[PDB]
Amino acid sequence: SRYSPEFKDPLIDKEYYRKPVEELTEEEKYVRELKKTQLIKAAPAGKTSSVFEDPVISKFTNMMMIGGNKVLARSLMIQTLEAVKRKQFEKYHAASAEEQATIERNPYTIFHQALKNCEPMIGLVPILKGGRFYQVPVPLPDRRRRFLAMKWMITECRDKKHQRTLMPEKLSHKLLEAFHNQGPVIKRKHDLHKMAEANRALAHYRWW
Amino acid sequence: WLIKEELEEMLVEKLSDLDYMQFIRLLEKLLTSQCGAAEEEFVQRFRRSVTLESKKQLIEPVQYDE
Amino acid sequence: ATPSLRGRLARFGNPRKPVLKPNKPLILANRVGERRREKGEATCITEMSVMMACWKQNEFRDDACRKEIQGFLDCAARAQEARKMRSIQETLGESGSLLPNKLNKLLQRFPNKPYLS
Amino acid sequence: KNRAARVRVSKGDKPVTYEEAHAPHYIAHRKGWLSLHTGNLDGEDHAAERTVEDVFLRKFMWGTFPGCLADQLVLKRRGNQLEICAVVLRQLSPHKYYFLVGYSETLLSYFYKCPVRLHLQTVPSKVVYKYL
RNA sequence: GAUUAACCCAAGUCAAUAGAAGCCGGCGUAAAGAGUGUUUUAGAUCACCCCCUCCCCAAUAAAGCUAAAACUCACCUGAGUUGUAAAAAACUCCAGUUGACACAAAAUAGACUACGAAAGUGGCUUUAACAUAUCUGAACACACAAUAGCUAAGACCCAAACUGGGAUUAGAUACCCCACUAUGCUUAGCCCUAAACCUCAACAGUUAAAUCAACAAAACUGCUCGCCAGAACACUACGAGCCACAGCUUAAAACUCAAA
RNA sequence: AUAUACCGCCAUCUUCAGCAAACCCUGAUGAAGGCUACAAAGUAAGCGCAAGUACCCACGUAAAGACGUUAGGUCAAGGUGUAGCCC
Ligand SMILES: [K+]
Ligand SMILES: [K+]
Ligand SMILES: [K+]
Ligand SMILES: [K+]
Ligand SMILES: [K+]
Ligand SMILES: [K+]
Ligand SMILES: [K+]
Ligand SMILES: [Mg+2]
Ligand SMILES: [Mg+2]
Ligand SMILES: [Mg+2]
Ligand SMILES: [Mg+2]
Ligand SMILES: [Mg+2]
Ligand SMILES: [Mg+2]
Ligand SMILES: [Mg+2]
Ligand SMILES: [Mg+2]
Ligand SMILES: [Mg+2]
Ligand SMILES: [Mg+2]
Ligand SMILES: [Mg+2]
Ligand SMILES: [Mg+2]
Ligand SMILES: [Mg+2]
Ligand SMILES: [Mg+2]
Ligand SMILES: [Mg+2]
Ligand SMILES: [Mg+2]
Ligand SMILES: [Mg+2]
Ligand SMILES: [Mg+2]
Ligand SMILES: [Mg+2]
Ligand SMILES: [Mg+2]
Ligand SMILES: [Mg+2]
Ligand SMILES: [Mg+2]
Ligand SMILES: [Mg+2]
Repeated sequence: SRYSPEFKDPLIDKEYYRKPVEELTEEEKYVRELKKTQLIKAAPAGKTSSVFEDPVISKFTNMMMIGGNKVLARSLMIQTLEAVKRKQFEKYHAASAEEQATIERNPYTIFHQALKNCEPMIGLVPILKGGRFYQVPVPLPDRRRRFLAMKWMITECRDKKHQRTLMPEKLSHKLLEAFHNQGPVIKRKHDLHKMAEANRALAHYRWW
Repeated sequence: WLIKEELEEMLVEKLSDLDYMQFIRLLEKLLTSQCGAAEEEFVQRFRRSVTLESKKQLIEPVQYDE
Repeated sequence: ATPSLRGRLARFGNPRKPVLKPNKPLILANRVGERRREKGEATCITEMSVMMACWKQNEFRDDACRKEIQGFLDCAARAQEARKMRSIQETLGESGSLLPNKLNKLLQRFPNKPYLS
Repeated sequence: KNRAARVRVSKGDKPVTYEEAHAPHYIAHRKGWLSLHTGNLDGEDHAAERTVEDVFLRKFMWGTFPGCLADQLVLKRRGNQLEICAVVLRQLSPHKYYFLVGYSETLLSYFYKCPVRLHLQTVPSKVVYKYL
């Protein structure tokens, strides 16, 4: 890194700075007076202080980027969000007054919930015991759970099973399926739970 | 506190790393005590100024056009 | 009380057959052994089996196992923070008996003297 | 391990001069060049010809003042002048130095068709920078 | 090898052979304290003086006894039990609970350190019983001597050479799993071996001097018996003795090497 | 011909931190060994690391990287010992 260890990461949050002084504790007062003497890295060109910023969608976009082509990756993302919203507006106008109350039309709410429905609770990690590796079911950290949900969704959309279907139409279709606890990405989560439940006998190999 | 290489110049002798720690541990023990003026000029002989450059941003002048 | 060593070893003047055959001289070393790294017990394994039990009866549908999944999640987080604190307290504080490194420094100052000076 | 122009450590009895004591990566950092001309500047010509001349002058002087040179030559070019600065010892009689100066300057002037001058600085012994 | 020069001896030179030249040193690990004790003919001065560990604890022989755990049988119950890094084979009159029930073996005590000549001896009781008022004293005399083994007659839970089956492996005459026999036990006779080593002989004495190659379990003195003298051949051959007949004890040489 | 005679220039450990003259001490003055900071026999020039320097910083990247290891590579860069060829 071209930053020395003395550089601290920037905090990009308008609310954090407009907070009155009276509400601050003696510990939060120390951190604010400390940062006035520290070196701060330049804010990356990715995140800003915008009110439409979504760190989860930004991360999903980078995981779709091929060869640093962010423009194309970002283009596929907004086309998916538009495709999801148009499908929900079409399902909304074609529904009855009672069914309309249960139809979600916010693509950001659908995207977050669809990924949350695909996150696995437990995984298989190799543990060495007696000179052999055993696939031991273990709890996954929050980072790993969220990462696996995104990776499974992107991998499913790149599968060759889809013939000539463009990414925004494929992804929008998979998100709405996962949003309703259906589709192949939900099935992949169930398989990891079934394969972790089969190795239930090896769970005691864990030591944390 | 002055570094070992600076102490090796005030003394004009070669010091070990552990020799330097022992001397610093003994000066710190002298500050915690109720040291007087005579005991304060002595400790300052071994304190070097660690000037901290201000991180305050420099403001550009406000100009006026035609 | 330490067991006796009188007449236990094969020596001149000791008529009886030896009681002990130490493969190392019975002389205190100037150091103690290093504490072995221990393997802890798995945490939340009880909540893990309760969660995987509802899955078997509900066709692995998370919607029906929310309370069991949540319990297994909360336990994992609590077991994570406790694991994070066990290091700061037990490894650094040296609670109870001293650590081998500190205890060996104390033996350095009072070495066993099996010879004359 | 790198070898180029490195006097390797010994038992502490090998005297080395300042130039011999610095490896190639110190050129332009702690030691200068032994020849100065414009041939290697951007947009300049005849670098190949200046190089051959330098190599010859160093061999010529080495064999013309045998056992006298106490250091490498410094070759300087200004216009069409050629200045040769050499550090020599004080073993040969002055008469022989004056003969060799008059002889070498004249011979080199006719060989390379330019006014050549030789500047001699005498030392009682080889200047030692360190003992490797 | 020739040649040049030099060195030694010299009317000799020196190749082969032979002879001269050798026990007061050792024995924990280099060769050597030979499994144990006793005595003889003798030897020693450690025997009179002059003295402090008798009895008891897991010596030995005989007779009797049995707490835990097995085996077997019976009732009830189950449909499997065994095997493990993992399998197969094996059993399925099998397994679990309960009760009855040894010619086998002796948790804890024992962190004790005792007994016996050594080998050995650690469940309980009883009987008999553990030589010598100087010391040393044997491959062979005299009497003993773990385990394995032999002969004969019994017992048999468990273990188990061999053998059979299963598995592994390039092969597996093994290591792993199962089964079962000789054998381990008793009785009566043999056999006489061990890293029978605490590799340190018995008795008497010392802790000062030079403390002492190394390591091991500090270094020595007196006295006696036993034993040793390069390696290998060789726990062998031959002879002799022996209840031993593919055995044990005693035990060489030739050829070979310049080391071990 | 010989890289197994070599100079020259390098690979490699090295994405290392060690190398070492001259001394001193310990082991009965043997081959050998030499530290404990509430310190117990080590002192050490020099070399390397480090520091400095280049590039856009004090960061990073370059460069640097000893003694030795593989008789490592190159007699076909050039030079060269030894041996060989000279219608
Ligand atoms: K003759
Ligand atoms: K018992
Ligand atoms: K024997
Ligand atoms: K033994
Ligand atoms: K070379
Ligand atoms: K060459
Ligand atoms: K050559
Ligand atoms: Mg031993
Ligand atoms: Mg390199
Ligand atoms: Mg021997
Ligand atoms: Mg016991
Ligand atoms: Mg006797
Ligand atoms: Mg005899
Ligand atoms: Mg015998
Ligand atoms: Mg017997
Ligand atoms: Mg028998
Ligand atoms: Mg059996
Ligand atoms: Mg039988
Ligand atoms: Mg019996
Ligand atoms: Mg024995
Ligand atoms: Mg005797
Ligand atoms: Mg012999
Ligand atoms: Mg034998
Ligand atoms: Mg025989
Ligand atoms: Mg015979
Ligand atoms: Mg080479
Ligand atoms: Mg830098
Ligand atoms: Mg580099
Ligand atoms: Mg550097
Ligand atoms: Mg080679």
